[PDB]
Amino acid sequence: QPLSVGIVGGGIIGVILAAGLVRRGIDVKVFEQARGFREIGAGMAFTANAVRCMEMLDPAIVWALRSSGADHQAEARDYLRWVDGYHESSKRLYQLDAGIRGFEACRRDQFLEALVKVLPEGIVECQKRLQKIHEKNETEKVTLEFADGTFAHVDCVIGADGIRSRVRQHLFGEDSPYSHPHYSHKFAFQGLITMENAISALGEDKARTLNMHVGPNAHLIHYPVANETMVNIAAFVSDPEEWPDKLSLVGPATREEAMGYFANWNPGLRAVLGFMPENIDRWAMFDTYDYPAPFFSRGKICLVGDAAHAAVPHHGAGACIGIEDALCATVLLAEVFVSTRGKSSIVRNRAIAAAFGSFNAVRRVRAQWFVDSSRRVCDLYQQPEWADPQKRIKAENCFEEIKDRSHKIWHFDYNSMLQEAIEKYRHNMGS
Amino acid sequence: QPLSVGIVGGGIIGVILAAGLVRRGIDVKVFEQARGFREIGAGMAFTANAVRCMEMLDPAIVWALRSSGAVPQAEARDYLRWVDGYHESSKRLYQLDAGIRGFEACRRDQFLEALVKVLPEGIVECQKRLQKIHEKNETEKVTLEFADGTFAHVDCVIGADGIRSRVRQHLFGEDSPYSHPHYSHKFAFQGLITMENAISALGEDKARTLNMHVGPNAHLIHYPVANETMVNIAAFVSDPEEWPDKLSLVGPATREEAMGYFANWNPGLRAVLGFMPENIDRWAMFDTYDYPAPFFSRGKICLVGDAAHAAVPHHGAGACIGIEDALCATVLLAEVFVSTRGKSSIVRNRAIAAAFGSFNAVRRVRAQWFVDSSRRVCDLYQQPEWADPQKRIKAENCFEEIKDRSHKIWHFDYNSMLQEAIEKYRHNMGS
Ligand SMILES: Cc1cc2nc3c(=O)[nH]c(=O)nc-3n(C[C@H](O)[C@H](O)[C@H](O)COP(=O)(O)OP(=O)(O)OC[C@H]3O[C@@H](n4cnc5c(N)ncnc54)[C@H](O)[C@@H]3O)c2cc1C
Ligand SMILES: Cc1cc2nc3c(=O)[nH]c(=O)nc-3n(C[C@H](O)[C@H](O)[C@H](O)COP(=O)(O)OP(=O)(O)OC[C@H]3O[C@@H](n4cnc5c(N)ncnc54)[C@H](O)[C@@H]3O)c2cc1C
Ligand SMILES: [Cl-]
Ligand SMILES: [Cl-]
Repeated sequence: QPLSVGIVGGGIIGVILAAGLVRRGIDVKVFEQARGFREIGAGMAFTANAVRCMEMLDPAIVWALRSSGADHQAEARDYLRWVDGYHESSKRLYQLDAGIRGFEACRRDQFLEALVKVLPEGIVECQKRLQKIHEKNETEKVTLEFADGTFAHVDCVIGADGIRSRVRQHLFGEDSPYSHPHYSHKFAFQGLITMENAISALGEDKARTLNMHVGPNAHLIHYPVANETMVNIAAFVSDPEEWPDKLSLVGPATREEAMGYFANWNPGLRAVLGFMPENIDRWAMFDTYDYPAPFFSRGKICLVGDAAHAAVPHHGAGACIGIEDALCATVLLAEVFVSTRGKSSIVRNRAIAAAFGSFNAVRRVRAQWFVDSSRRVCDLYQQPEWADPQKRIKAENCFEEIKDRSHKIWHFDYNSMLQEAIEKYRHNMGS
Repeated sequence: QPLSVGIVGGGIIGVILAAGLVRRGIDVKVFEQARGFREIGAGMAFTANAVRCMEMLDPAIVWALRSSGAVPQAEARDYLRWVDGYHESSKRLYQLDAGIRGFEACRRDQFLEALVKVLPEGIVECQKRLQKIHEKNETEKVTLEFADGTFAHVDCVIGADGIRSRVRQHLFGEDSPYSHPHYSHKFAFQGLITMENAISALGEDKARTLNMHVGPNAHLIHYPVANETMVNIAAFVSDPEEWPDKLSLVGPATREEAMGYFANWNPGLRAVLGFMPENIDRWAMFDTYDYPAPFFSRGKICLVGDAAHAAVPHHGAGACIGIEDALCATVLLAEVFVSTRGKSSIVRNRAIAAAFGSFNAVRRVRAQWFVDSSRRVCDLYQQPEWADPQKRIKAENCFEEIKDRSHKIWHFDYNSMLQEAIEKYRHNMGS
């Protein structure tokens, strides 16, 4: 009597989770609203920790990540670097070693395509936009109603459907602010420049490495791309007014609008913004900071990834946090599956809820700390004090807070998470 | 071009290894001398620690195992029990709690079958009995010559070919005694009886549990099989004689032969043997104890499983040791593959040699410890002093050591082993 999971959302997280459930023999379907791939071209990076979590899910996920990424002498180490972006000094401020393969990078859309090829045929159903969830009794199945009029029936449901998750709206009600993300009152300009232009502006050292330029109420990050032939610029600025409601979270923008937010900043940084194309993009930064979930699960329904805890991206690890969710959910459902072989329907369904109950108990604190921490480190990158020449030593003490908060993300003990998860599941079963 | 690995031997360790390596993108071939009747219908059991290693090699390995056993209101803990076999007292002497699914049991032939279905097509080559190995410069492929006159060319070679390993003889020499196992001067009778007989003879509590009966110079172990409808008997006895040269290691025997080794034992136990069939098998027990490998590896050849370290089966975990081998070799070769990806053929082949070097450094002590330990616990099960009631405190005092040695096996820290093996690989490359 096999265990059927309906995953709503075929993004990175829903697909990584599907891979882990299917390699363990659980019947999975992924319902994806789109009709093919998306996020076509962007870089993403995973901590060495998240990569090990991927490997426990199915080692093939890690082959997929490396298939989708990028001479003699030694092996390179991975460094976060911060640079002073306001003053003319533009002095190197801090640096953090993450180690050999401390981060592993890939093209999102090509990683996700590699992932889908790892799953059996028939796992992913496209053009299934979940509209309504119907919950009957715990011993009965959960019905998913899609916008095309088809239904589907599954023993349990997982929301992997992103920052605007419909599973979240079902749990907390389509009219709750808890069901929607909200503006962080910051937005970002993104564009590319040639590697030649980046060296003029910054020097060769700075142009061929990831650097965050800090400053008052704004900050700018760049790193090389396309075999070091170009450099990506992402520049983050403060917005006082509400993000217009019903207004799209992307939209075109102009090089010169970017430049106006950095006019008082040092000259290498301004030359970089000027080297961008005339037309570039503006991305609002939303998250679940203001109305975080009261619970990641209830009954036979569970939230994972951005659906549970969308973050602003100032740690560059939001998916990693979702990869832990997917490990923890995959391990619990295998324990449900082995530990209820041959028991009655009543027993199998209370196991499912008991496990989801443990998932929430185990994940919600780290996940919702990470959402807070993302806003926090962004604050520290944009302190007004960076501009005060009397306060650039109070301001330069944030780097210990960044190291500790970084390390707390990178050195997650996922094995103790899995051990505590199994204990809480047994506990929750009167065992 | 991917790293290629020729595994000699399609037993449980060689096929587990292959699964772990292909799931990571390494191009594998398994060469098995046998036609494809494969394993015996006997049963084996795996510690929860070995099962976690299985998961990390490939989660479908554990699925192959749980689907290759039977199906078991609260959850059953796994206990090992020792009883006095030599007096009619039949007193329960000791008990080790191994926890929920502390062991996971299967049928060997059903597992190896499931495992091979997991593998991609085109991996296991049957009727390929290795005869010679031709090594050349580190930078060249290794040539495997088979008895059908055919050849194969692999970047590196693993010996998964068992207690009579041919890869072992190439390393140490056909006429070296390090190339061969040797007799442990004990052998086992094996056969089945009904649960009805077993209850009638031992009583229901013992008949339906695993118990070991200790006594002088022999011991007996029984456990339910075939979904508690029968009981398997394994009776071990001592043999002062040598085992005849090239006499086969299995042989037919009689319930009456086995009964005479236990004539002085307690009644219920002699009744168990009387209930066996009239014809039963006699299993000689050889190991690598007298002449243990001086090294598991050399150049681009590496031994694993029973080839490296076969043992007498008195911890019932010798294939667990092999799965650790398999995980360590798999994690190392995966590290060779990512870290030498776009480098010269010299670096890649040196990296293999450095990985096989690390394997030997981190595995040999624990596995040669285990071989010795297997003989040692048998000597404690078979103390002459079990016979003398005045020496009872001394005899029973043995179980602390059994506890220590069992916990050393079951609590293996495979995460530190792997980190140790990665550090040693990097040190061996010159870093
Ligand atoms: C600029 C930026 C840079 C980032 N860089 C990194 C990084 O380097 N490393 C890292 O770890 N994280 C990074 N993150 C965070 C990371 O991208 C996200 O955490 C990750 O995409 C979340 O995965 P997901 O599957 O939960 O959500 P999504 O990617 O949003 O997938 C949700 C899926 O569900 C579908 N869907 C939505 N609604 C429905 C519905 N009703 N019915 C059916 N399907 C539905 C959607 O089409 C989509 O396929 C970054 C984020 C941003 C914004
Ligand atoms: C009675 C008994 C009970 C046991 N119970 C347990 C248990 O409960 N739990 C546990 O973990 N372990 C147990 N063990 C130990 C376990 O069975 C062994 O450790 C394990 O079988 C070794 O696996 P392997 O793949 O290295 O060797 P093998 O299983 O011996 O496979 C070796 C393969 O290589 C093939 N081969 C040999 N030579 C060549 C050649 N030249 N060319 C090509 N192929 C070749 C062979 O035909 C064979 O298929 C038990 C052992 C015994 C005797
Ligand atoms: Cl992020
Ligand atoms: Cl054994």
